[PDB]
Amino acid sequence: MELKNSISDYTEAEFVQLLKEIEKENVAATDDVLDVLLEHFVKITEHPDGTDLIYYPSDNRDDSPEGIVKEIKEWRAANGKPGFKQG
Amino acid sequence: KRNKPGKATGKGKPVNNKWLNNAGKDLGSPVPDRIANKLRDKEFKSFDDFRKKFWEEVSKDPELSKQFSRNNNDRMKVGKAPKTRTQDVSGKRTSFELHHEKPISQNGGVYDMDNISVVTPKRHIDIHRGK
Ligand SMILES: [Zn+2]
Repeated sequence: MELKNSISDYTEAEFVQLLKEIEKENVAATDDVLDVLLEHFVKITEHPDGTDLIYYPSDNRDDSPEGIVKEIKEWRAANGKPGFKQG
Repeated sequence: KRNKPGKATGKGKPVNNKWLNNAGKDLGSPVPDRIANKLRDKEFKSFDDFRKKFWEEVSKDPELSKQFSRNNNDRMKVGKAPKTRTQDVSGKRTSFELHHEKPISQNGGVYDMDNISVVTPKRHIDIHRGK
């Protein structure tokens, strides 16, 4: 879809759409497109663990698109960084 | 070489619920005996083909599939290696790799599962450069 340049340009729903696009590319024959999407995910979330949020989720939260978005939102808020678009 | 057909052979080794925890150390993780049992005596068009089938089998073994996230299980189901943790990556190599202990360039079995192990990219590059 459209890759926005910041988390603040994304509502939570739009960010979930990016996560499902990544799930689709996980099952593609190659990782060419997947890897550009992952670089984008890492760049805009800014979480030090990067792709680990998707592939190595903590046991203390759900391994789901909703769980990834929730962890991102809590980590960004805890670090005083702008969150998802509230509209 | 690795691009020629062949039959998989070998017994593999028993593994616990932390199969790949040491993929980034020494020679990495062994092929699981249960997985070896499923691939033994089957023929493959290439090592790349064996690799795909290897990961597919891992996704079908309940005891191993449970050790990976949902996104990683989907990758394995289509034959792609699971993504490693961010810290074990090396440039564009971001997925677990298979290493031949004894190189094909010296009677090393391309499809011998007892001569094959799973390693992280970072460890794999070190192994080949003498580290
Ligand atoms: Zn190797």
